Amino acid sequence: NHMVTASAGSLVLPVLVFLWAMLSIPRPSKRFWMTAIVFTEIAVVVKYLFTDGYIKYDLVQLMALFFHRSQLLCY
Amino acid sequence: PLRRFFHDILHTKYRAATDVYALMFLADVVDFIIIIFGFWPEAFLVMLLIQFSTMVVDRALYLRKTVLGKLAFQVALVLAIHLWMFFILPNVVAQLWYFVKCIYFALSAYQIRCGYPTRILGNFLTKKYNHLNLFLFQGFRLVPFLVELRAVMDWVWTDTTLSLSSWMCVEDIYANIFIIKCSRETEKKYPQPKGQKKKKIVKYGMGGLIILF
Amino acid sequence: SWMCVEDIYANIFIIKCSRETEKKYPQPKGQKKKKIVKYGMGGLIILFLIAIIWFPLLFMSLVRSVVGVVNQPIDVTVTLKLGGYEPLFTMSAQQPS
Amino acid sequence: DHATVIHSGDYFLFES
Amino acid sequence: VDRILKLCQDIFLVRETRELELEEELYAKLIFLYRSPETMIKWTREKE
Amino acid sequence: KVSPPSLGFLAGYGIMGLYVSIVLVIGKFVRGFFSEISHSIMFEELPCVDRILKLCQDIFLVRETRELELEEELYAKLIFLYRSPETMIKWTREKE
Ligand SMILES: CCCCCCCC/C=C/CCCCCCCC(=O)O[C@@H](COC(=O)CCCCCCCCCCCCCCCCC)COP(=O)(O)OCCN
Ligand SMILES: CCCCCCCC/C=C/CCCCCCCC(=O)O[C@@H](COC(=O)CCCCCCCCCCCCCCCCC)COP(=O)(O)OCCN
Repeated sequence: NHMVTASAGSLVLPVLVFLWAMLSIPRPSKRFWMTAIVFTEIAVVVKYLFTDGYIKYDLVQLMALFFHRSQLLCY
Repeated sequence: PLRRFFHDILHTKYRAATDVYALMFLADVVDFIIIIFGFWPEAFLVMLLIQFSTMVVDRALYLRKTVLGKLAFQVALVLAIHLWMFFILPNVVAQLWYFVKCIYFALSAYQIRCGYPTRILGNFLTKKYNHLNLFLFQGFRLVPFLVELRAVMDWVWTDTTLSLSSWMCVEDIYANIFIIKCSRETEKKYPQPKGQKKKKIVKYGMGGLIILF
Repeated sequence: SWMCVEDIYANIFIIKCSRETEKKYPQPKGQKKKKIVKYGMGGLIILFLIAIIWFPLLFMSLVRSVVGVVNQPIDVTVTLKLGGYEPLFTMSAQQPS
Repeated sequence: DHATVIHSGDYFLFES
Repeated sequence: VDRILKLCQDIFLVRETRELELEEELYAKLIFLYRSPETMIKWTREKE
Repeated sequence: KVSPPSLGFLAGYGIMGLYVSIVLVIGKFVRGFFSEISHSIMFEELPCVDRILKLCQDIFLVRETRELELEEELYAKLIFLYRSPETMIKWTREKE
């Protein structure tokens, strides 16, 4: 997403991947995944309330993060 | 909570140790190449120096085995690159540079989470004595400056009783004993009968090229 | 042969000097070389290598940071000519114009 | 002394 | 060239475990093999 | 805008190629110091270089007093020390 959109909103999550998720000992906790879900939802709403290619990659993102949740809840 | 988080990464108990320097470095080489080849200038100049300087610091933390130092280097670099390349500096070239630097940050984090092993000293290509190894070793020697910089860097950071003259004489004996060992192996796996002329093809190939040059 | 006697002597002198210094200032057995010595010698060498690769390029690129000059016309000469004939109109708009 | 250990090898080490 | 590869790899093991007194004594063996051309024809012979 | 450079001799892709070539040459020069330094260990790691200093200084005394027959016989000793690697490990040993 940050390679395509290249904004300043889509910078928060890549930083947090490299410094909170990948450095967490057992597994990235609930709070990481919930933060990512909440942030991506916000950005969708904010950009909606303001181009013709704004919320396509963010739909994929949100749906991928909710897939993970389902696996990390079945095991 | 911040204190607690950090403690964990630095002093846990679930640390199966691994060595991913070889590869962390290959990503850095590939990056270097992208910057240089796709130079299309002060920007390129400064960035080239940056990449070079990160590589030097990386070697230091490997040879001195510090996990706290690697944590700090990661934090700094992640923030810095994500700011410089997304605010200051501004493109397929820069889009790649980023993907390849993202792979570096991932592999680095694996090392800060897994811990350094016990035996970190010893070349990567001098472990197996085949034919691929010989050709890669010899190729690495041809790149101008690599062999020398490795030697001096390893001296400064490893604890030794010898000087630099003597360090570099131990490293030369080893390079040449390796190359002889590789050739001795190939001639045991593929022997040649006693009194058998070298085949014409080999001769005409090698000789031919030289004459043409 | 003269020059082979003179070379043996030069190198035997240099070894002799170093053997002396290491008798006047001995070093204990099994003592790591001090970090300062290492960082000094090594540091310089590393720096030289960077300055034999990057610095040349940098200086050439510094030369390239220059300017261009506004060469405004001194005279703007304009003619209107019908066919082969003498120009109907000629004017030279100089500096003030 | 360091330099009397570095410079003290003989032919007996390279024995059997 | 096998017996020399063992000396070169033992200098490296000692550097790892920081037993620096044996780094000096093993450097002395490597330097006195390369200073006597005829002890290299004994150390580097095919032991068959 | 017109353009008049002062140091415009450093221009062109020929100058880029020149730079590369310089690096290569300097690279080979530096390799010199780090490459075959194991080939001269026999003549540069001598333990006690005192007995050779006496031969070298006696060739010089003989040249002064013009007794040139002994310059030849002392040159023969110096040349047969450097022609037998194992008589240099006897002459250059620490006599303690
Ligand atoms: C078993 C081999 C089969 C796998 C194939 C992958 C190897 C790829 C081909 C290798 C030969 C090509 C050399 C590329 C770099 C070496 C990678 C490697 O072998 O990986 C090496 C890294 O080499 C180095 O240590 C070099 C570090 C010093 C250089 C730092 C300053 C950089 C100087 C300028 C760099 C700019 C660009 C660099 C190269 C430019 C173009 C080549 C592994 O550290 P090592 O043996 O201590 O390890 C210890 C135990 N693992
Ligand atoms: C000196 C001023 C004269 C002007 C000429 C300018 C050229 C100076 C050096 C440029 C490099 C020219 C290469 C010469 C070719 C011989 C290589 C050599 O070691 O030749 C050496 C010197 O000679 C020797 O050491 C004798 C050994 C001969 C070994 C023959 C083959 C060894 C490696 C060849 C590769 C074999 C297969 C590898 C497969 C993959 C390789 C990618 C010159 O290299 P270099 O090392 O100091 O390279 C590093 C910086 N350029």
